[PDB]
Amino acid sequence: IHWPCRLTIGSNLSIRIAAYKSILQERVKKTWTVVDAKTLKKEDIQKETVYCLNDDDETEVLKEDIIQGFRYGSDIVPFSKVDEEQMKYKSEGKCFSVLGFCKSSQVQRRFFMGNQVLKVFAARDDEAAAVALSSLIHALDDLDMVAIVRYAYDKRANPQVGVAFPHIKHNYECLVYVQLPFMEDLRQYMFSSLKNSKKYAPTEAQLNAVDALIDSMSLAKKDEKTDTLEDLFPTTKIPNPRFQ
Amino acid sequence: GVRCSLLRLQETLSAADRCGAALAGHQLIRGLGQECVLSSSPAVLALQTSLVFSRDFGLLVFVRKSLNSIEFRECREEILKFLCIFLEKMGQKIAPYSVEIKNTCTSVYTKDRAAKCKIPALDLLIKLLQTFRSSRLMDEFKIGELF
Amino acid sequence: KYSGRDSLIFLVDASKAMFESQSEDELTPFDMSIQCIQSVYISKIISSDRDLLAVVFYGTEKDKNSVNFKNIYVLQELDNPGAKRILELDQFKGQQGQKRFQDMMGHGSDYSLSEVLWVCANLFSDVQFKMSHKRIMLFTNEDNPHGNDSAKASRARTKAGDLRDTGIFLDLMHLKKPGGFDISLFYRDIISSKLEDLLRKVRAKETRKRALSRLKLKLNKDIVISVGIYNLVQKALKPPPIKLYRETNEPVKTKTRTFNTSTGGLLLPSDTKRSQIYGSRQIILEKEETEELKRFDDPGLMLMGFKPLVLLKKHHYLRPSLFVYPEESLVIGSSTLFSALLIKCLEKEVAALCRYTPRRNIPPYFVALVPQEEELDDQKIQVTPPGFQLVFLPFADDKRKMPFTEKIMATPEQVGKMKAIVEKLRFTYRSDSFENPVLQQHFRNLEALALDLMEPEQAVDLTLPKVEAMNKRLGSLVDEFKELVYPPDY
DNA sequence: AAGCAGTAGAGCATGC
DNA sequence: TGCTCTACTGCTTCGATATCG
DNA sequence: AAGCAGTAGAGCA
DNA sequence: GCATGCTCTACTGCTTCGATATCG
Repeated sequence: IHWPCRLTIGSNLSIRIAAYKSILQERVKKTWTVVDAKTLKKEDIQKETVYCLNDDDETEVLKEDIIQGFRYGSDIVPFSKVDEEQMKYKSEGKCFSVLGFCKSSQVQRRFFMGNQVLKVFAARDDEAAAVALSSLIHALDDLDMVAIVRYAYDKRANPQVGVAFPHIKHNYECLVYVQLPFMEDLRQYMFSSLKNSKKYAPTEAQLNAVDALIDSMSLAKKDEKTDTLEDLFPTTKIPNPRFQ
Repeated sequence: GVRCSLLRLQETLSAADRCGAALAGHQLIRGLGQECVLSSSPAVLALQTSLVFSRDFGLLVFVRKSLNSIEFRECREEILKFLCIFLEKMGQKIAPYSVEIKNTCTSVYTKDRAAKCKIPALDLLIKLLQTFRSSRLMDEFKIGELF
Repeated sequence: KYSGRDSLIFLVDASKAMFESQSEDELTPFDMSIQCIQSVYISKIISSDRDLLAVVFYGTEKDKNSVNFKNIYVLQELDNPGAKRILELDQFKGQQGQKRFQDMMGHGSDYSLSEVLWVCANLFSDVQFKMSHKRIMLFTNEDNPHGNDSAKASRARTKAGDLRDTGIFLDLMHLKKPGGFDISLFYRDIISSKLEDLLRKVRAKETRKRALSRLKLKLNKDIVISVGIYNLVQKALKPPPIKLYRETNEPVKTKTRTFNTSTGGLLLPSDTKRSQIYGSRQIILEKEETEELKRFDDPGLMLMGFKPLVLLKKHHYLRPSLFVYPEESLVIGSSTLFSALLIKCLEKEVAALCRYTPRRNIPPYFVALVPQEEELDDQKIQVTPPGFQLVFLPFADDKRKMPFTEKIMATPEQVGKMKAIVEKLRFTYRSDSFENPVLQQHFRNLEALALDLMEPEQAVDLTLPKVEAMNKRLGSLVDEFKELVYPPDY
């Protein structure tokens, strides 16, 4: 499915950009349907909830008594619905801005945190804009300089910052976007290290044993006098057993 | 010597410090469980079952009161598992004090949350209806609603 | 301890001089102290809302405690942070708040001694939970409360020795009487200034350390190693939306059922089956069969050989990466093999491949296990965990495909101009600090009805860029960078 | 998953 | 006759719901 | 339960 | 040689909090 938008760098570098989705946690598209015994049917089943103030001997209430109360410390406060409809949060439509760039390769391999990854790709219709982005990425590709994009989908959507990795290949020239954490999702706690140990030192015969282990349990093999790696067992083409 | 700790337990609960009322209630209910089972003279046993059973004050109204709390769990639990030894120190002579205990245990089940105390209510009902068999004394309890 | 907690006694000086305006007209240190106290409670009401707090004023005329000694008066008992307790602590601001303090107690006496440390100790000696940290942040100014008699100071340092016997840690916040390090008096055989941190660097966080899973890894069929699988990007969001009955301020606790086969009554969940429908034919199952068909393996991890770190491209991921570590609770002495395997994986750059079933019943997923080593220096700079990291790989229908039929060239002149632009816009990325807009405005919006100050404080956005501060960092190369080799010109 | 308590099949010392 | 609306529509987003360790 | 842009049927013509 | 007075620690179970699949 095609996705159009407009990338901006600074004040006015508005370049119309198309984008597509990539690897996503795939799910089924059929609902288990409740069927009572003796009927083999559904429509003769009423499944419902009752709004029942217990607290006491019960007095069964209706739905127009409901303040969507929230927790605060040691009490529970109102502001059910229209108050948060007033003082909710907005971020004025869709946006694909650039915060800045970073020449350091300190965005590590372990902070990606995304339920989907994006390819901002090109545009269509006499793509001088996309050859401008080709110039952009053919400049960006030489050094470890990445982009920190702020992305949102609509006013219902939430804002999220993330990395835009370069991707220069044979037929396609892509930029691939992944999300990033906020400083509320990190947590960092102390661990006991193992290098300076008094009881957990392994000796050299055991070291050579695990060296023989990691030798003789390998999977990659090199040949044909060019030393490009031949590896079997590609866990990216193997189908998933569940839906099968 | 009793009813001193009864009114002490009745009056110590209304103010704040809802752990002090819990510890005092534990001590005084232990006192009642010590000083009522020990007696054996039968008219004085009738005096005790006419002392702890009053329509204004007593254990039934005290456990009726502070159920809208969470701090009176240990004392209420001791009461509700003490009454299944008090239904076995005596017998079918308690029969004109029965339906109040049935309604007490029924509301205590359908009103509380924790099954540290929800099961002993069903213990008192499952002891009581096992005792008082199918007679005239089964028409007070509306079985058609209980089922 | 996991469900253990930390206490905090806030001791406030009021005898003679801290109530003084320092012959200035900016602010008094007393109201500065009340600013700091109200900010740390407005932080820990949502940050760490199970610690134990207390606040004690010393030196005044009256005294209410549990031991009845002079010049010691408390207002709060060791407890959770209470919004009513902070709505009664916020009234001590301004001249009328100072007047309110003056007409409910006043101040000034031959003030306390060792006895205020005594009432701190007996405040600690009463609460029956588990304790880990026990800190006293004293709010005082002077540097000799023993300015006339030596027995006061001798018994004070002996009492501090007896409090450090059980180890109760006190470290004051010295006010700015010289604004820094000049009055270095003999307040040093008791303990073992900076307040803007406590004023605003604690806005909205959470703290927890659990384990999330305790599994085992099987190499062949008989090499069992016990591991724990922690999570380190929690993906937090707001506390849940409770329902409330209208007037009497009570919850509802609703119910649900299913019935009505056009006869009325009540149907139990025992007579219930599941089904799927294609057009006319419906395949019927029981719920045991439905939960049975998602059964492929035992709970655990399964080794499937090794790989070098060259093919698993960082284009591939589908999961927030977890972290795994060995524990000597189930299988005795498996960290020895883990330390050896760690050493040879960091010496020979190799990384393993495994099959993953975390819970007791789940279809499998292929994972890859990547080594990782700590970093450290003299300041206990523990920033990276020693162990393994789990990258998750897709299988079959995830990697879709684009129409693929596009390829145009470019020309190498714009590389240096873009280098100039990226070096104008260059910065080291971060170490923290990109806080959440929606959650920050939500917690301030909750705070506005919590303490009813005036209104929602407009929580400042931080995800937006400073457009003018990159306009002037850039300059007037924007139009030539547009139309140097690509003029639109309609 | 952490943790928190309390029952209870299972034995020892004793009486009729 | 082509443009301009117009009800639908696939498809996405959180959101309250349900399960478990 | 909510929105957003694509895509075949009316209305003035 | 059968039916009671008296200790006993491992097993199991509920609560508390946190994390993940789900229909809409």
